[PDB]
Amino acid sequence: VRGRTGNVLKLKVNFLPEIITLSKEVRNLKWLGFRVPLAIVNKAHQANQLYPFAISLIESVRTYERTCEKVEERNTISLLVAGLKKEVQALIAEGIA
Amino acid sequence: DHKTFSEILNRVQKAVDDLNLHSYSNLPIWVNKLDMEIERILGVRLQA
Amino acid sequence: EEEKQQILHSEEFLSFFDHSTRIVERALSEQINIFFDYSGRDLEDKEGEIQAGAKLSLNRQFFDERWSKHRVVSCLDWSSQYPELLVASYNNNEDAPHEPDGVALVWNMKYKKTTPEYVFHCQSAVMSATFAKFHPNLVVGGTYSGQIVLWDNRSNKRTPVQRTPLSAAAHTHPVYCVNVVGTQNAHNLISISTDGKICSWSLDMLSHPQDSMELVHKQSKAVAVTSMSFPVGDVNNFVVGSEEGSVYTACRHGSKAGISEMFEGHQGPITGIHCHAAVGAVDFSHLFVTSSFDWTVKLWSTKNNKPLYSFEDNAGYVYDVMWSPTHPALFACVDGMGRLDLWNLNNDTEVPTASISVEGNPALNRVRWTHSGREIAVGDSEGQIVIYDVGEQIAVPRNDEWARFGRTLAEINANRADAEEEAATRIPA
Amino acid sequence: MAEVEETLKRLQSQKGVQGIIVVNTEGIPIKSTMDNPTTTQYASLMHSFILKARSTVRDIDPQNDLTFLRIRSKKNEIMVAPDKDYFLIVIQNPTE
Amino acid sequence: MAEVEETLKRLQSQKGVQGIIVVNTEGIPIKSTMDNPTTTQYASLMHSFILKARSTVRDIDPQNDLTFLRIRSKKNEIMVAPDKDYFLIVIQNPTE
Amino acid sequence: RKLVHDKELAAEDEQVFLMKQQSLLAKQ
Repeated sequence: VRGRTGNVLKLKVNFLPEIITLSKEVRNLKWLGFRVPLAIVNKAHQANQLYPFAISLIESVRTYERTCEKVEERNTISLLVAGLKKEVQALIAEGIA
Repeated sequence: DHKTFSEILNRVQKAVDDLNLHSYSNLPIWVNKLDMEIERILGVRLQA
Repeated sequence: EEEKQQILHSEEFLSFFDHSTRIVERALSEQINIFFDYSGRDLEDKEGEIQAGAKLSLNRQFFDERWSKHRVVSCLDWSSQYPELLVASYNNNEDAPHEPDGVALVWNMKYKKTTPEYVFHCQSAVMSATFAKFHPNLVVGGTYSGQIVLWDNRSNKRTPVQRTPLSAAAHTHPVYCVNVVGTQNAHNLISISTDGKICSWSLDMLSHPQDSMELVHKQSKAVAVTSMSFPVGDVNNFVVGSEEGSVYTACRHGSKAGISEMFEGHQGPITGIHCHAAVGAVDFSHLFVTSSFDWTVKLWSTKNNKPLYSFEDNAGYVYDVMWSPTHPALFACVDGMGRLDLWNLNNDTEVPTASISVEGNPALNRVRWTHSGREIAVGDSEGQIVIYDVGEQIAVPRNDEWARFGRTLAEINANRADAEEEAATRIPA
Repeated sequence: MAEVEETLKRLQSQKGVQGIIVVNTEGIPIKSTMDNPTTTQYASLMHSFILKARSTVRDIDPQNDLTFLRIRSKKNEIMVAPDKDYFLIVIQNPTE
Repeated sequence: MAEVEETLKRLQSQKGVQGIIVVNTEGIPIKSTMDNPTTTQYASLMHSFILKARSTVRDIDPQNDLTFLRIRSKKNEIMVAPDKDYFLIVIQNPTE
Repeated sequence: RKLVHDKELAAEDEQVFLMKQQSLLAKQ
């Protein structure tokens, strides 16, 4: 980070809203009658299937950020939430795996 | 005031009961830290 | 000093100060002058101009800056319990990216103040925005992601109070439509996602929807719910439009609970469509109207997959359209040019009764008229709000105008029969 | 606080206001709209009149809206508004 | 010769106005065709509040001119202005 | 009475979590 040279882990695979844009373009091409790269169409279908998974990952990132904000606020009582932190570390290990 | 200290301690005890209901992490350590802080406050009160 | 700052920051005390400022605004709105002349000596020039366009009269302009910039009128709803209240769903503040993507605003008919009475601020763009039909102090809307949020108009915290589930099973697609539906006893927080997730939710539970259903028809082709409406009293029946320009009835119950009908006449994604909102001495549940992005408006009927009639006078792609709530003839429309197109067919059919495109082309996207329909809020995306009052000679429908509306509908049936006979005979051999 | 500060700013967003004092019973204002010495003097007057108005209201009815009482005078439309802990008073123009 | 009665009816049939009773210069209820005890008690408390308001005015400036003090009272909010000549009640609801 | 001795209940630090996670990503 800027002023924090340590690698702040954006812990998640590459998420691009352009995938959603391509899915919308595919739906529009279905609506408007255009032949297209059906390999890309199948990839967009798989991406649409995994889009809820991407949303879950984004929500998990938001939850991690909220936990980080809470920790930054109450570092003085971060030990008070030691059990939740341990559960979160276990979940982080599972998600990394 | 002795009654004022009793009221403050009653608030502290209610908070302790709430924390026990919380089921958070590091409960005995937090209790010890709170006891030490109360000791510091009481030491100021004792100097007074 | 510090005690004064704490009392200002004190939650009960700050809430009391807020209610105090609210009553202060109520009194300052009640603060009329003392040198008045109510005899009407200043309305003669207005009466000298009343005979040339008094049917349209903008009332106020709920325009702000705290959340208005880069925030279109995403949705509009007049509160049922308090008809003097209207909402203003905001788009994602691109200019205020430091600010979040959604901050609700109250356009007020009870008072004329730029300060909204209720605000719901959240980090997602409010796609849908439904007011509480059966509740007095609740607020809810549709995220750009799709997870429905919760808020309260009476409260003092703009944050999303509760949030609906956000998951693959939950509203992954953006929540295109959502409304307070169901009975007062048996309610249904019906919502519609872009992918077709018909999301009947519960006001109590923000985790499990009462009835969640992704929608698809025509050999399970995915349903891009564009135009949304539903029948009065028919909770099962609902109106569906497609970005591919396909209309369909929606079934909530039944073995075919989902896309019931299938209609298509438009040449654009279904932009503006509202049910026949006027009920009088004639029951016209078997018909409706629709508009798309093809500079035209298509009337609809329950049994007619082909569109009923065409209001194609638009010189550009339409955005919104709504049948009037009292006059069957009247029906207002909107577009990105501010195409206020209040059209009373019994009054003016070939031309609209009130066709007023905005000079400079204000972006009229989402709108909601009065509960009586006496005024209709219209607003540019940048925030040029217009609430045009309605001339009662044009506004109030006649008593026979429902029987005469059935007469005009049969006349339209005969004229369309002539057109269809021309279509049949025009095919050459 | 800052919401109350913005509420005061909006009530004072109308230009030409002589002075509106978010006040306190201690003779000093929570947020006045004038120079500090005159603010303290008028805020002492505000605290005195606030106690007087509380007493007069209790003499009239001790179960009333314990929030405010405007005084729209031909010299200053004094919108006095005292809370239980904090207080306010808006010696404004009669037009608003 | 009926302008006074017309004005009394207009302030009496006014929206939100619970009553327009002509009390004396001292404030005792002169025009009282109802329960005189409660009316006289309300008029005397109004006179006390008027004294407190005149005290507040003198705290601002003694010889100032007043239009109507808009006292926010839940039982009967009074947008009135007392004097030393008579006391006709001006107390109407802001919502009406 | 065997007072306390509750294993020194504390979780891995978030920076320590970041370190172990970077180690895993290197292993990934």
